[PDB]
Amino acid sequence: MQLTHQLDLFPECRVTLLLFKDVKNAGDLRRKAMEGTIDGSLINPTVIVDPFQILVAANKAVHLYKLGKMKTRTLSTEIIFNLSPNNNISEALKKFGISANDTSILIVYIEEGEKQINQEYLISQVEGHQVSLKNLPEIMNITEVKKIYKLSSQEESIGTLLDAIICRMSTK
Amino acid sequence: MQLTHQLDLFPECRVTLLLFKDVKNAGDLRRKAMEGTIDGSLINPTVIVDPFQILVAANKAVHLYKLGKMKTRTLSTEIIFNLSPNNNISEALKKFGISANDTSILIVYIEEQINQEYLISQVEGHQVSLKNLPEIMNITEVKKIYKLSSQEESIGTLLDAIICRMSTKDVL
Repeated sequence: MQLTHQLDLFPECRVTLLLFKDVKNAGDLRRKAMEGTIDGSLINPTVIVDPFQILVAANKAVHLYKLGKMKTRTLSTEIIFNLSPNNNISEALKKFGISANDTSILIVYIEEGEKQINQEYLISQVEGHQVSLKNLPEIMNITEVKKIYKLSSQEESIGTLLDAIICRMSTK
Repeated sequence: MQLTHQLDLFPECRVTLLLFKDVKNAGDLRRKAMEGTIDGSLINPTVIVDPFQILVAANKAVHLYKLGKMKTRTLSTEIIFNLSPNNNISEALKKFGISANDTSILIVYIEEQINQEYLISQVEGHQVSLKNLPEIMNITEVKKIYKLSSQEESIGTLLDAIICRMSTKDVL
């Protein structure tokens, strides 16, 4: 059900994605994310075409973190911001973070060294139903994605799609 | 003249671009580059549509250099490698680096402090301004290497497509 990925550039870093459906407490999760009583980055899964898009965002996040050149104040926000087409942080977090009105949530987190996330506890904090990440394509909304990244109606493979999105995430 | 820029996340670093036309000793400047008796990345100017292209490649290289994560042996090679959309190192230096029978050369170098009027005296040719780059740049070559639509678009538009080609390379 979890998706786990060892960063090839930063081997000691592993990134985990967890997906939840039927979420009855998005309102509180958002507050916990905003007073930091919750691990990970809470990401609106409606606008994430493939976990691959999150892995690029996280890879860049870790990179600026290791350089000490994050554009945002923390690793968790930096992941979310990297998803955005543009330089507004306060708009980026609004659009790609969760809102109280989401019923589906994607959480993303990174571990290296001694710092290990209590996954079992994180899961228990979501009043929802954890689903496999293979479920993303039906929770995902292709019109929103295309709107947000200013993309062409002309349908394409997730691969072509991903390169267009990755490009809009690099140039902002 | 010369053009110079601050690096994105390291304002204490400068990229300098020097353009040269009517170069006689390209063959030797290439031998010396290797050897390391000349500073900088020696670059094919016929495939550069805008300095910005160089800036992206230099940023990207320095951000790996500062961690010792470069794909190539050295910073000068890394910059040239970053210009190519493909992974093969040796193929990227061949298209983007200089060859024995070139008569135009672009030198690119970073400081955090290289002189310069000796560097100029390395090149057995005339130093012209960078505004001069559009008139050497082989447009049908650019299209073949970056694989762009044939149908004629703006330098601005072509540049974006070029920035995307570089931006989708190795991402993970």
